[PDB]
Amino acid sequence: GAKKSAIGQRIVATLPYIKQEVPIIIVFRALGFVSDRDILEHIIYDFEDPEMMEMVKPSLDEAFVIQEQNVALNFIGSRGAKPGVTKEKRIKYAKEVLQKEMLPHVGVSDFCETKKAYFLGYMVHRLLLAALGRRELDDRDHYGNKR
Amino acid sequence: AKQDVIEVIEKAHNNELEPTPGNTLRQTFENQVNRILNDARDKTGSSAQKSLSEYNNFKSMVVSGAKGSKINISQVIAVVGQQNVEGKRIPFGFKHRTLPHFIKDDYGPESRGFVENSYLAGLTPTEFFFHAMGGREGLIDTAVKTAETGYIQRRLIKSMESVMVKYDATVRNSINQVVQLRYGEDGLAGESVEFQNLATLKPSNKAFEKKFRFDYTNERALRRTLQEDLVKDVLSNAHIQNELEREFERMREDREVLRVIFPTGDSKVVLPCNLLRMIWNAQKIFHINPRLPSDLHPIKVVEGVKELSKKLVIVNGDDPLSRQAQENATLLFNIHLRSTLCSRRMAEEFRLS
Amino acid sequence: PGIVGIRFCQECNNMLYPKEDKENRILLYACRNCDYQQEADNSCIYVNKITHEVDELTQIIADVSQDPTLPRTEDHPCQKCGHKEAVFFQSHSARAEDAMRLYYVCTAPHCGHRWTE
Amino acid sequence: HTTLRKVTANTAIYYDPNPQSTVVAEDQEWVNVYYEMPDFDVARISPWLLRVELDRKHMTDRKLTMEQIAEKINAGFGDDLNCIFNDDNAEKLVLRIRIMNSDENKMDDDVFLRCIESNMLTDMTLQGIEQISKVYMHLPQTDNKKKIIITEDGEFKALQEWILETDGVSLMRVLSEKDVDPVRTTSNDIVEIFTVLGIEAVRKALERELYHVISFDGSYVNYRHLALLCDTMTCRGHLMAIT
Amino acid sequence: DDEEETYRLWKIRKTIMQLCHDRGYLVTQDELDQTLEEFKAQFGDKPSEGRPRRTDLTVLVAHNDDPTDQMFVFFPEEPKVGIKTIKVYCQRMQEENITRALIVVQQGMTPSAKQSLVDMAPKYILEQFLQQELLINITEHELVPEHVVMTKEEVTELLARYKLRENQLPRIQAGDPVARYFGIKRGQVVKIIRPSETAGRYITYRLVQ
Amino acid sequence: EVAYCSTYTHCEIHPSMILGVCASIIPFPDHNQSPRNTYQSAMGKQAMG
Amino acid sequence: RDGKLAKPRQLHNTLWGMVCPAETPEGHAVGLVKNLALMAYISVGSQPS
Ligand SMILES: [Zn+2]
Ligand SMILES: [Zn+2]
Repeated sequence: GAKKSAIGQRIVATLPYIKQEVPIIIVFRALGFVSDRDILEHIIYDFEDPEMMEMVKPSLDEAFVIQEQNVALNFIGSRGAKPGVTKEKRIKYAKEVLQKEMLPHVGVSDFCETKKAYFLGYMVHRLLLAALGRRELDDRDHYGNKR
Repeated sequence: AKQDVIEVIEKAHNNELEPTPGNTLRQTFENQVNRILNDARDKTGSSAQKSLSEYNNFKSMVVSGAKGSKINISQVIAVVGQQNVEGKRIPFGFKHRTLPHFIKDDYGPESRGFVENSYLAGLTPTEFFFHAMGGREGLIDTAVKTAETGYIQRRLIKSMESVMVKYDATVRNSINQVVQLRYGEDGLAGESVEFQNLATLKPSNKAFEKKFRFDYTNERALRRTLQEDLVKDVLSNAHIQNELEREFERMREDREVLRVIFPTGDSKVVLPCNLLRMIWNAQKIFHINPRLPSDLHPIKVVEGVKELSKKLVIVNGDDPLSRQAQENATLLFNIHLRSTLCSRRMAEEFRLS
Repeated sequence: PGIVGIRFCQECNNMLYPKEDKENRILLYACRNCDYQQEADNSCIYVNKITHEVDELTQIIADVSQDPTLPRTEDHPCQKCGHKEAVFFQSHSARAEDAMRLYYVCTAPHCGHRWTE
Repeated sequence: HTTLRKVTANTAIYYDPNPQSTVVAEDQEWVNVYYEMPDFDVARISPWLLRVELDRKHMTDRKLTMEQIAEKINAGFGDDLNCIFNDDNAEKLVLRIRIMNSDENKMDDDVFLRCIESNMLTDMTLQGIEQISKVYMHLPQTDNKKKIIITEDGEFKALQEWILETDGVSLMRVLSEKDVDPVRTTSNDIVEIFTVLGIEAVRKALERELYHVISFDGSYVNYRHLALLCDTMTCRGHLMAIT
Repeated sequence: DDEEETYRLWKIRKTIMQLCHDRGYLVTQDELDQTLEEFKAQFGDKPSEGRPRRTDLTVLVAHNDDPTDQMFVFFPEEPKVGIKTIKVYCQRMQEENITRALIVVQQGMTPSAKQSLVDMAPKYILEQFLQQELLINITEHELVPEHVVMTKEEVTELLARYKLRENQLPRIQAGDPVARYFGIKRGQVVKIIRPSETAGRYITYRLVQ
Repeated sequence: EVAYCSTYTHCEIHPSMILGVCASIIPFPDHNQSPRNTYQSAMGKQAMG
Repeated sequence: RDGKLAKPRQLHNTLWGMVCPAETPEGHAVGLVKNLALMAYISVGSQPS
């Protein structure tokens, strides 16, 4: 297509208790990082490597239209299990999603929005290494992955 | 062998290994190491099969095909050889090494699963594990394939179940729709046929005219292979000589048809009756002496096959549509039956009375 | 040519975007959320290496010299300090095209020199 | 099938205010050579430059000419695109590209110029036939693939001749091309034999495939039973799956 | 280039002259075998800015039994054809009194034209051939057995010998590349003569439905 | 004298402890074709005793 | 058990010493059920306080 060809590869997260996919940079702004320098500071630990930089760039242009935290939570809450009648019912709903059902092993309570920021940026960081090919795809049967 | 694998491995570290066209450098390396190791286990196998005494019992069960194969003797005495998983040499389950014992990026024969011990001397610990990895692939296949081969066996039957050879001998499915005009296109049940050679196909043009021609010019060779009454009979009659040139014309016409039907000159065909055996059976029952001159008239060989070929009826009819459809059904059999019963072969090779 | 790289605005710290000055014909970078503009020094924008001949000596970490599971030879001495131990390994990289080339990492503390033969 | 990405070394988009600027060091030589007598620039020259590199290995491997690529790019996209190239003398083989001259006479440019690249690298189709991934060349040692001729002596003489074997199939165009043998060319895929050569060719090409999987093991199943299965399938007039 | 497009116009013309010969239309032995240079002499090399324009390549061949029947092979110059273009051709068939004719399309027919061909069954029949489907004669492939279209006299005598209804034969659909080749219409029966490795020859009959 | 590895960081107690309970009853299991230690694992659980 | 995919069934290098290579059921359950090696000790867990 005309758009698919120009953009390149876009990254998306599929969250628990959300009907369909959500773009990634929307998920970092939902966690309280407004600027793209802070968002890309959690995902890419060294800015002198442009190869990663070019990988993320098309995922900023898809999230370019929502620049604000409370706009972003509303972007998520629209897709929840049921759409909230009132807006602030959705923002209250999406924030309860990021607090509890989002990566609960990091933390469940309040200021964990920072603790969830690095590690969630680390999923997005390690998904790049397998896209660039600097690491091996994990093995489904490797018996160290089993409990 | 394990020293020739270290050179191929050392050549690839320094990049000196040049890829075979159509092959990744990983594909050309995984091939050259398999070309060496196969020759190893193919050599040590044949070096073990030379050593077996005439009294060996393995050699007794292998030579008569009763049980076991020549490759089971190799693995007992000599080497078990490379162990494969999914058609490839043992993979890397850990990061860049096969088992905790080996060093990362060891492509040598031992690290990647070549077992250099024979079941008799016993496998070393790791070779025991890799040998177990190559055997699991055998157990799994046998569990998986049976359920697929049984779901296909059921589909082939339900689709064909009602096709049957009707009394017209036309094969027709359950609706009366025609699958075939005659069964198998020759109209012959498959249990009574055998393999045979055509023998008119695939000699040279110069030798063909030597074997089937029946030269009557010699007057000497004929005294040799034929009784005194008959050679004086064959030389005199211009008509008899005319009929024998006609028969050889029909062998060339058939030799041109065979080369159309059988390109690549494969002469092995499946036909209803064995001619070389029955000509061979009628030598023994009647006590024919092939050193002696035969009494069999060379015409009554010709007039007897023509009168035979009319009595072999696949398709019954007087119509010009029925005649043409028999000449096709019996085509390749009458061609074969005029090769072996030829008037010359009866005079020379067989000497039938 | 260069593999280029990102630039960030100095106010809202967003991604600057390249754009063309039509009057002066000079490449500019402009954040889209403010009026901040900056002149392009590099003059290249989008660069893509398809043949992607890649230098692994940049990715290799000097800490690799502490792994027991890697082989080492005293055949190849260190190029810098002339140390005999060198712990060598292959690409260890997916999408490496075809490379069995060994990369060498010098042992002994803090040298970390990394060469290829 | 050779896409332009097969022969491409690297790609970069540059901003040139005027061509004689040549922000790159080397291009300035032959850039001026073409602009000593510049043609079809009458409208204006778009500033946005697309400069691609071509590996001489893959270029000489497929016997490709810079003039040939220049034609296909200019022909594929038309006059909306201008293309300029080196002589072989250049050790670094370069192909310059710019937006339409008369376009100066939405989509922006650098965006629209990157949209051209990602369309070219995949879609150019320099050579060959799309859907044909690879083609292997070898001399067959099996008497089935060996051309076998009746000599002047009537003997069978098996000849060795090079044959190609493709990964992926489009049968109708492969047959049509010159020097390719119309008669003996064949694919294993049935449906593309059905749609091209008819239902009779499927009746035969199916019993040639079934006879290959059954007799590959060395096993032997009579020809009568192969020919009935291929008769039941194709006697309805079209391919009848067993399903 | 124009050497390829001159070579393509050499196959298409040659392969069609084999259709007309195999359907029983009178075709001179010289027109069947043409060396490219002899073809390049008659129709002159490069089509583009050249004497062959893709028109005047038209072929008029008369049937062997009836000199009146004939047929045309039309080459449209357009990449795609449309009802306004065919209506030009059909107006020409009306002009010269024939019925049957062929059309060799470069790329494809507009979906509105395909039905327009069917729109006239009795008066005029027309057949769509893509420019590729004629680039090679499929009759000469090894997989395809010899096909022979059968007269009505022979189909009656056939179905009486085996005592078959018409619908108990195997079928070959009218959309089959070897049905188009021989210009076969629903209800005709074809005779497949193919060599076999058991019988040595075999004759299959396909109905066309 | 030819150093495969000088770094060994752990030694295994015995190599034959890689085998389970039902495959530990087989004498000389390394001398058998590999499916034959798997079948005994199946028939060692069915033995009357 | 139904699935014909052979990747979960095959014996994997990570099973050295912690799972018996030979012992395994047959039939549809091949390789999906696995005995434990002798020395192998599954860890009961703890708190990372
Ligand atoms: Zn800004
Ligand atoms: Zn050093």
